[PDB]
Amino acid sequence: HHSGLVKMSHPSGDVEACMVQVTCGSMTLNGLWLDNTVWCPRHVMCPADQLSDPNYDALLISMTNHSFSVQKHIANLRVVGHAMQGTLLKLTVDVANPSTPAYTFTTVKPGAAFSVLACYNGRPTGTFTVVMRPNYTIKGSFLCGSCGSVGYTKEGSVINFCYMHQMELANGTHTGSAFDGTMYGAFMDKQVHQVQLTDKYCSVNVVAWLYAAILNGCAWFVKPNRTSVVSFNEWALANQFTEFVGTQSVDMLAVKTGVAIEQLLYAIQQLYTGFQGKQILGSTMLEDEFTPEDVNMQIMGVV
Amino acid sequence: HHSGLVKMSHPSGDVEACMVQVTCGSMTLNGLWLDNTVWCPRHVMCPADQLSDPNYDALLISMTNHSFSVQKHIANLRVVGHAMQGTLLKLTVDVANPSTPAYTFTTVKPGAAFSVLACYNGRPTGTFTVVMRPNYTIKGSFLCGSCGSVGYTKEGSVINFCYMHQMELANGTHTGSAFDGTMYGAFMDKQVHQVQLTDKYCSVNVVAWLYAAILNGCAWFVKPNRTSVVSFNEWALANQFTEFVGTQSVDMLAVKTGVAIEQLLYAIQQLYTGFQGKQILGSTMLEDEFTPEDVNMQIMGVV
Repeated sequence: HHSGLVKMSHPSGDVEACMVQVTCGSMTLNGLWLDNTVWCPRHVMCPADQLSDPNYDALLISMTNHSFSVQKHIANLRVVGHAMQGTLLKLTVDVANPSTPAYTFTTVKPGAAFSVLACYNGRPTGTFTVVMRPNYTIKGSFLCGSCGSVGYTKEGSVINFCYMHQMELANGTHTGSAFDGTMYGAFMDKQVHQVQLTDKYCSVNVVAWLYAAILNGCAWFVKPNRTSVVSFNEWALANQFTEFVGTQSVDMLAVKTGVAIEQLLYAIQQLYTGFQGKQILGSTMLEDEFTPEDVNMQIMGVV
Repeated sequence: HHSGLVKMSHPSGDVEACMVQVTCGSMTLNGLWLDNTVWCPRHVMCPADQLSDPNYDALLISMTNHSFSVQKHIANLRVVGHAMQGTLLKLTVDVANPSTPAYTFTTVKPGAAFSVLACYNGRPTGTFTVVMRPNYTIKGSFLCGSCGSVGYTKEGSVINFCYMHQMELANGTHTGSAFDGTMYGAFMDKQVHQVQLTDKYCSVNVVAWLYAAILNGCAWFVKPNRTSVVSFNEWALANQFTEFVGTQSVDMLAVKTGVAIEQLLYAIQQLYTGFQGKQILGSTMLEDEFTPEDVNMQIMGVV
């Protein structure tokens, strides 16, 4: 039986119309064009043999407006101002993007899902959805030249930009910047080995998945036994789970299914030790890549 | 270690600009507007209490051009001709879609991947990628009002439309039409319980996944033992696997990794009996949702 759950992305058209190519010297990557501003990773300024431990403040001083070439592929956009904010550049260009959507900047939290538009040379090439991991990486799909690819969520017609791609870590995961220029997590935009926090199971998303299973008639793991949020969270800290924080979206799943959160918190504690040969929605391990919102939207049609 | 593999869709913007709402009586679903033609499922003609065993030929005769209301949401499009081709309608409208992309119609084969633009009331709402299963269903995410949602592949700038959504089967999977109006598989567009062929593991995609694992340093399952294609295919028929047919994309993975297809065919035969507590790219079961092309593109950057 298929759960009706897929990795679903927002339609990407609004964001495709904002993607540009930025070139500075022998470096080329993607930028995001909104109003009269082009956002891009600051390491576009950096020569290759300096990518490890660059001095970006000196690089910035060395640049003029004419150092930066911005091209749209579907136009040259003339740069008329340049600034550095954290790990991003803010380039001011003479033409406002006539396809600028309604947008905000936001910061995405661990366990939360967002859509990524993967781009190369200013050209959108694919889209996918990821969850921000508890160690502030994402399990994405990015190659050389993908920096400046953007992540976003959507509420209504409004695009909430939350991620600009910067780097691949040694374990194959990825990280980037928020649009205030901070990197997610404790990462720096330098090509040096960095410590990676350990990842954890996102407990709220495992709960959501267990509810999706119940909504598909799969409930063998539901017992009357219960674990308090407080008790579960103490356990979580000792077993590489995030602490659980309920939301209105989780509450809706509890109401529709008639199964209490605390019953599924107990179930997780038991399922963690093992599935004993049974499966849940085709899986023999806990799944934390689907959010309560995904389950409410894709299975129940609920906002 | 993360494989660098995600469920990747094409950017959807070209296709979003082709989506419309079609209404006929008290039925509303999505249509695809290309040139002067709007394609949509023929059951838009059907009243609710006739959805099981409708007589579409009579319904068609009963309709005039004015029976059909086509609306774009981002315009009313006046219908000036109507025809039925298999399980689709072809509506001719007075205005050619000025955003019509370069396109073809094609039929997608089992194991092959395509992108879906899920739409409601003519409004694109999400995108995801699926593989056509060996029993001509897809494991999608579709609700009431999603019919007329389209699937497609892309080569260059050319969009190859391959799927228009029609129905959900009892096991939660989905099926639809090709744009010649045939349903995939042996399904009919009637709301009656229908037999479903049994599904099978897509052997070529499991091979691709095993190569992805090797490309990520995970090769404990590779032995010098080998199984011929011919021998494997006899086995496959007895164990709910598709018969394996190699391609240039699989050959490229063999060359890059230095592991022969026949070594991985042997591995599959053994791994099918069990993983014995080991994992492959985080999984304890065979994965057939990634194609040789996905692996070549996402991991190696190869066309």
